[PDB]
Amino acid sequence: EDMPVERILEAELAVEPNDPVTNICQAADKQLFTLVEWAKRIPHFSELPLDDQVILLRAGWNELLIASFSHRSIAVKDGILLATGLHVHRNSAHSAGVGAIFDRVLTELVSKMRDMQMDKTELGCLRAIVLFNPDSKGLSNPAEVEALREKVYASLEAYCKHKYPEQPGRFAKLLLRLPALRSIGLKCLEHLFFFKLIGDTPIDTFLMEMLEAP
Amino acid sequence: EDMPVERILEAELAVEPNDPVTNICQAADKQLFTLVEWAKRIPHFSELPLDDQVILLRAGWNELLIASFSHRSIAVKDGILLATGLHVHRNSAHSAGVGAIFDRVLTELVSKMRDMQMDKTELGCLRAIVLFNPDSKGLSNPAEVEALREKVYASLEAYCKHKYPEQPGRFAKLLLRLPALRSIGLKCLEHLFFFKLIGDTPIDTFLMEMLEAP
Amino acid sequence: KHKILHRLLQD
Amino acid sequence: KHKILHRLLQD
Ligand SMILES: CC(=C/CC/C(C)=C/C(=O)O)/C=C1\CC[C@@H](C)c2ccccc21
Ligand SMILES: CC(=C/CC/C(C)=C/C(=O)O)/C=C1\CC[C@@H](C)c2ccccc21
Repeated sequence: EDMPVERILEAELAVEPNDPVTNICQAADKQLFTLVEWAKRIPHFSELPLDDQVILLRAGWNELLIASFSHRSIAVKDGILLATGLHVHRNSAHSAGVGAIFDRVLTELVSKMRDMQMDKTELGCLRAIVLFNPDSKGLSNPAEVEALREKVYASLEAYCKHKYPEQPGRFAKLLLRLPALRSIGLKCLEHLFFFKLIGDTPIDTFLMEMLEAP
Repeated sequence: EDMPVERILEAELAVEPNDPVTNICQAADKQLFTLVEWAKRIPHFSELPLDDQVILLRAGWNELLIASFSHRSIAVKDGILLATGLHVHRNSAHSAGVGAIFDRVLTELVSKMRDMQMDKTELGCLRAIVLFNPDSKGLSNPAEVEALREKVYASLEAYCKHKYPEQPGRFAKLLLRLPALRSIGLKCLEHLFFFKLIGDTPIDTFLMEMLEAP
Repeated sequence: KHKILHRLLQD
Repeated sequence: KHKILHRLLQD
């Protein structure tokens, strides 16, 4: 009960108006601070026990940030737009050894978001669903997170079918982007962990803390 | 157009009436043969170019088989029921070094399928959605696979809301199990690849072929 | 490549 | 554990 898309949309609008890898990592650290603010703007998120808020964010940060810059890169030709204002072209990511994953982002996420014209409200609702992941281990009350997730996709579907009545399969189409997001998210972490192991590629304090244990 | 749940349900009913890892692997090889038959029973699947059928199956076999034995294990206490009739108890999987992933299967899949009472028709429709993955690399006509996937979740939603009108969020709840399925699927492969590397754990010809390249 | 799989899908 | 994150979530 109570989970209006207006609040979600607002949270989205309020938080966002040489080696490519290094740039992406710096941009990731920068966005992590903004992610915390975004979350606090999501209804009922702050009413959860602190430990649980920490658990949800540490579990979804990577997929949450990917979803954000992917949607922000819809107008981009063959690349993505970083929160720092920098552009990473497909060829550049390829010349850095990250072509495979980069291409997956463009093909499975950026491209599809553009084809269906996913709007900010839809983006926000999907990130809210990711944030409220009831499968996160350690949650003091998983059932509670489950309820929030349900209220979110309930408002999301309502939003759809009303704004896009002509597209009855839209709601399902948005949800079916999550499997790809989960996969891409898992792959980016692996790369990050390898970068941290090799030592190269400067990793800031916030990004580094997310790469902690568990 | 044309993708009745009756045909799907039928495909489901037609294909299914010491070291735990070794047993699971043998059961996986056995089920792979049955998976091919299941697929052929899914509408329009066989009308796709052979190469594409090969691509879709090699891309979804692991998630497809997980979804199957997970749903088959709903009545099981703390473990899963293999297609060979063997039972793998949680403690046994733990004593074999696969407790973490095993527990994820029970918690994120088996447990949730049981809580919502997911039926065979729903299981079949979800496996059909997984089979028809438009994100599979190399597909000669990805748009075509996309269309089939859409027709499937369109019939699925119709099935829901009609059989379970009291649960308006059911359709979304079923689709939101895929992110977990994708993750668990990716983790099982890693384990399998490690087992193949160490040499221990006999791997049959069919399972071995799936662990090929790409 | 994918010997077994192809044979099964063909029959 | 999770020093930074907690501080930000608290304020
Ligand atoms: C999890 C993650 C987040 C980046 C977030 C950014 C850069 C957000 C933003 O700037 O808006 C890492 C990525 C996300 C983008 C891909 C191309 C990548 C490749 C190699 C190493 C890291 C990464
Ligand atoms: C991808 C896969 C499929 C198994 C499929 C089976 C066993 C199907 C069945 O018997 O019905 C492998 C699994 C799936 C089950 C988990 C517990 C596992 C753990 C270690 C190694 C492999 C596996």
